[PDB]
Amino acid sequence: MPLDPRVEQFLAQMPLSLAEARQQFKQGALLLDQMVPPPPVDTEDGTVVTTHGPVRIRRYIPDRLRFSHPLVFYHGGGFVFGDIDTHHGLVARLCQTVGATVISVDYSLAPEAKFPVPVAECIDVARWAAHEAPGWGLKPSIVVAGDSAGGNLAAVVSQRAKDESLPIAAQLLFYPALDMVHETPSKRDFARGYLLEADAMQWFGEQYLRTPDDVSHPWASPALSPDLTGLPPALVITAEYDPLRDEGEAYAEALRAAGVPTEQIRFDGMIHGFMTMPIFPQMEAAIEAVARFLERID
Ligand SMILES: COC(=O)c1ccccc1C(=O)OC
Repeated sequence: MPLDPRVEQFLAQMPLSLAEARQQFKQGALLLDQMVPPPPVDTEDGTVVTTHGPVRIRRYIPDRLRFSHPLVFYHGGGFVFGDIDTHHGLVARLCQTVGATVISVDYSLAPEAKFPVPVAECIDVARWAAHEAPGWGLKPSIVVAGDSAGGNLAAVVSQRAKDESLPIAAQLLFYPALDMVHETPSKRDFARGYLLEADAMQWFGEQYLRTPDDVSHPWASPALSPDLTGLPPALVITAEYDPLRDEGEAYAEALRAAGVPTEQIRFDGMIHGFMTMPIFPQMEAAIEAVARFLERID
């Protein structure tokens, strides 16, 4: 299907120390939010005590509460970039459109923290949210969610949830990274020129992983896990022109065949990252998909 016209324009108009690279990523996110301002939303900043230290969070409170579980959201950025501010545009809209309380998580970034530290942190935050939920008037079971590297974390938390005695009602994976071992067709076909590139992915792995062997660890590559039975209901959103497309869709098929209630949606014409790029109407369409999916959980 042709590249979406606005996407095509965005790519055509695209033109460092670690600190500078992080600031650049932050500046781009700011520019997009200036172009398409987020909805106003009540928020509260907090800090959760994890097994690897304090992790800042931001709780988003909907104008009108309509969903009975808290959402715990883990931002993307290759494990190296991003924060609660870079993903505010997405989270504010998830909050208000779903009518859900959302916990956005500022997990520890690489290379300063290495695999599997943020996985541990993300579990600890999920556990905290489950314990708080009754006092917010909610069910203790949580929904985990994330984009890209954040979708990785969400998928891994979900695979660990039973073992960690963590009640999870659903998982929302937005163009996740799931298999660091295998090349897929999309990974070859869209390797360069679609925002998320091959070289960047390599560099992200070099920052996050301890050694090259970690690629086969199931907490890095959750698509490798042989037993997906009994995992939480899954919404897997992919972009057509994304190197990570094929691994995301393959995992959705594997979940489905393992009896996990699964919705798999490819947004045609789109690229990696589109759900934090509000210049594209498909971002809000995908958020509507989330709301529709979550309507069916209870
Ligand atoms: C070396 O750290 C890890 O990879 C790890 C961490 C906790 C539990 C298990 C493991 C493991 O699989 O290898 C020891």
